[PDB]
Amino acid sequence: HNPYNFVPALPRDGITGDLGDCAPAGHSYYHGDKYSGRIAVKLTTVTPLLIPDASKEEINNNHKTYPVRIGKDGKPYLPPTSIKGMLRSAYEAVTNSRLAVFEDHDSRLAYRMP
Amino acid sequence: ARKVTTRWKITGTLIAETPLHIGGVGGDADTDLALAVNGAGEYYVPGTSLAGALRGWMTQLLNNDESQIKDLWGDHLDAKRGASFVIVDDAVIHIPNNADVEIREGVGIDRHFGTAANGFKYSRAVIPKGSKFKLPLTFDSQDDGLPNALIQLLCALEAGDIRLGAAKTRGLGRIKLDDLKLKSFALDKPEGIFSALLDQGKKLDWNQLKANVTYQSPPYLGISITWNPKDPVMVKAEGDGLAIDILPLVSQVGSDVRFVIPGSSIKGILRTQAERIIRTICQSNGSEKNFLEQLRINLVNELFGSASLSQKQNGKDIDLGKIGALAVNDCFSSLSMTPDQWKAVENATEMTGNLQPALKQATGYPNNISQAYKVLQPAMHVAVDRWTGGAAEGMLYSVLEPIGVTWEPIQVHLDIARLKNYYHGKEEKLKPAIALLLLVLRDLANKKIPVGYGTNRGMGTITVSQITLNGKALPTELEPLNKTMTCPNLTDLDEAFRQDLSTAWKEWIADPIDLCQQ
Amino acid sequence: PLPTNHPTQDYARLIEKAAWREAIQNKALALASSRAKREEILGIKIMGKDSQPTMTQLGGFRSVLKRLHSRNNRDIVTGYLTALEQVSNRKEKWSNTSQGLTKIRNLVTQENLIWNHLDIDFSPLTITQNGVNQLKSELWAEAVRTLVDAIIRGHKRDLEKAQEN
Amino acid sequence: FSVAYTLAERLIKSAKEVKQKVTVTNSSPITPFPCSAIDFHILYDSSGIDFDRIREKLRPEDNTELYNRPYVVTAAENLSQAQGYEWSQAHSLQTLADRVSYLRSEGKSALPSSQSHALRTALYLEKNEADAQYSLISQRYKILKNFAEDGENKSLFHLENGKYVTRFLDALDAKDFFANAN
Ligand SMILES: [Mg+2]
Ligand SMILES: [Mg+2]
Repeated sequence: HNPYNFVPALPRDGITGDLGDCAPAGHSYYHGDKYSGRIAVKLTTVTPLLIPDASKEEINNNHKTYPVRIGKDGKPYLPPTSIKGMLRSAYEAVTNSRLAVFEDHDSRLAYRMP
Repeated sequence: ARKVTTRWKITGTLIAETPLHIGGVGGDADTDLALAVNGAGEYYVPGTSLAGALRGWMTQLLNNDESQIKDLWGDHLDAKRGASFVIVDDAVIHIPNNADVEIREGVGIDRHFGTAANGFKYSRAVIPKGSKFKLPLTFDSQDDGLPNALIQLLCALEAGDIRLGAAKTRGLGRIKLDDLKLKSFALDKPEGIFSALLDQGKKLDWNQLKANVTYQSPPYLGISITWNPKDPVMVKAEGDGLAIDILPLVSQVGSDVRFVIPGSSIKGILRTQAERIIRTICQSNGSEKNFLEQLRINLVNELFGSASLSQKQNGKDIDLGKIGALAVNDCFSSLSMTPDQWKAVENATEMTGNLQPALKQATGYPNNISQAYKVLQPAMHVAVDRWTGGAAEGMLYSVLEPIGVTWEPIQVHLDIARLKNYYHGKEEKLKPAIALLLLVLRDLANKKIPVGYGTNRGMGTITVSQITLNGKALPTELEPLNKTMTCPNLTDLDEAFRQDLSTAWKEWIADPIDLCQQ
Repeated sequence: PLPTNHPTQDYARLIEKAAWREAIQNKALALASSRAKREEILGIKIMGKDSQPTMTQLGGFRSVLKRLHSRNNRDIVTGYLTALEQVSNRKEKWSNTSQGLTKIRNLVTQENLIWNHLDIDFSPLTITQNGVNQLKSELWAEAVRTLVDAIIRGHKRDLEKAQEN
Repeated sequence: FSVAYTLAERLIKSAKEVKQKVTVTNSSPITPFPCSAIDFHILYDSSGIDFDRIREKLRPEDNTELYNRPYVVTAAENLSQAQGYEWSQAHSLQTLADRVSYLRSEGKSALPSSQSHALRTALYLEKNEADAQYSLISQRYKILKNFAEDGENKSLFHLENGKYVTRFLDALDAKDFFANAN
């Protein structure tokens, strides 16, 4: 198997309800009908996890070596941003939202004749 | 002339205990709000501005009694009184060595979207903490001795109970007096009139007057929150850096720079949660209101204050504005760096190169980067394009995360006298405002109020270890507040007291009137 | 003019700086008011609803120019421009401007250029002998900051008009 | 009073200048056409009271005067057949009284005082700088189309007898001196 595949972004024209585009609930007060609060989550690794610290990287003959990023208490510091982007893209997929990051992609790509 | 039994020259050093701002006419191309400068362009405290701060405090001391205040500060109306007996000169501000005027950025955050409101971006020049200026008072006594209210004033200055200039509730303006000196000239007599002309006066021991009075501090509730960052806490600097795009804000504090969370920022997060609680209880939506109307809701108008706004509300013309009874100080890091040591961080250009020496310097581990990066740690981030993976073209950025900077306890000062004046004296009416404040502090200790930049993006969550409540002269039914709390859920406050506050609070929830409406 | 040795020469110098500062501020307001001049001075322009460059790109430059307190800080501003000019995606943000990056490089590095754009007759504003050359060297960085500040403000509030059509 | 009345004697002479600018067509020797006009002050001073100092101190630049103040109260219908009709319309009190209503109009001010005083300050500058400040504002406050005088919605000044003149400062001055029991 090629190590990547794609989940289809179905077009969303004429979608309605909470899966559709809608005015955001906002931050001014807690809405009587909508849920708020704290979720506690456990994350356990299955294959090894890379958390490379680009601040401590070392360069020899233009090759870069990365250590693991560690926190002030010396344990591996898994950034919340890395978890957030994991969840965000996984959330966009199963919810089928808009894609958050599309670069311009406005040039015609090129190929070669056989 | 005006008969004078004795002229007292009362002088010493005033020090800025937090950054000052006395405003000029305003605007200066460098900042929106610009410091007052004298005719030589030197920064100064106008004697009008200082004289009014002193007269103001005496008026709060003498319970807004006019009769005695006019006998010191003079009057225009009464046929007997006229010119002021206290004279206050202009005083030039001497900023510390190498230090310079700082610019503080400000933003207003839309209460609905949680993002900066349109047009609500501003910046303020401030005199750094530890700047000095001369106390320049003269008093022309027509009676013998020295007025006790004028002695209480000088005791209040030495206690640092007077605030001067703008943004007094949002970090700025505290001053404290040092080196008080009193020179008496007995201008009523030949030996005294020549002393004024030649001999430079008669010394008085301040400690001898300071012994004949008890300093009556007004009602207040001091709140000290002891906390540490659970995720890196910072306020972002004013603009992007070289090796690091996002750098923490720092301020001069005498010889050293320290990381700072402005009181503006801590006030703003507290206000936001206070409003959300009130609007939640009432289910009052915030979305259709513009930002100046979003801010304006009950109890918070008294605690955090409201903008001046004249209204012909009932043919009668009234001002809606009132100052915040709640004031917040700037919170500085325990860690400190020499000013050039941080200038080495601001001007690093290679994250793996010359930045590494600079952070080893500033973190205090000049030979041990693996300890240096347990204090300030550079982080890299990418935006990952959703079709291709990899990274979106251009979307690479880095943060200097103060993962391990330790922070001093936050000081919140609640002016119980100012609320009690808003409620026309009725201490029953304090309990909803005190109840709200304790609910805000309950959330702060439960990680419900993150602080600073990037709160949704891996920063800003604080652990609160201890809240110390230390009020002075509190009314007897609020006297149970004087406590040190370590349970986040306030269970260290007496249940009878928490149950009393809950009752007055619930009775306000059942009818959320404008509580200062007499 | 006052003789150079004159005792009040220090006091006259306070008055001149005040008259110069207000002249520079007033002239900077007028020059920002016209879109041809903002384009002459910084290369910035409006094209339909679009701004060249984006207001964010002007804001980024402006934040650096805040550090230009003295001519010896011009290293700071020229350092920003070279790092910008070295990154291809960022340099091209300023394409479709009228030479904007060179015009900024010039305004910061050519000490005569700010005074030619302001084009103020300072003769009615000075009373000290050798006052003109001294005050020009002193107020240079402030004039650059004032003119750039004015131009970007005037740009944005005309951009709002083209936007709101 | 004796000082304040001496002003009213000088203000009447200015109001009475209509007796030369609006005239019965082809009359000879030229006779004033019947036109009724006001001039008013609002002192805000403790001593000085010289009409000439008063009016030149708000004529800040040789091309510019900040007052349109000899105001015609006669209805535009009656004047339409005199010479100087277009002059009388530029000076019609209804222009001032209208502009005052816009300033007074509103749950909040249509043009904020905060912004009226920004314009007020700039009017004391050169017209180029005065127009510059208006152009910073003119689209943020749609009411400002009514205060324009250029026919372009880009200046508070209109040309008059080679001078530049404005009603904006008369409207700010007189704003609270247009009250009526009716
Ligand atoms: Mg401003
Ligand atoms: Mg870089």
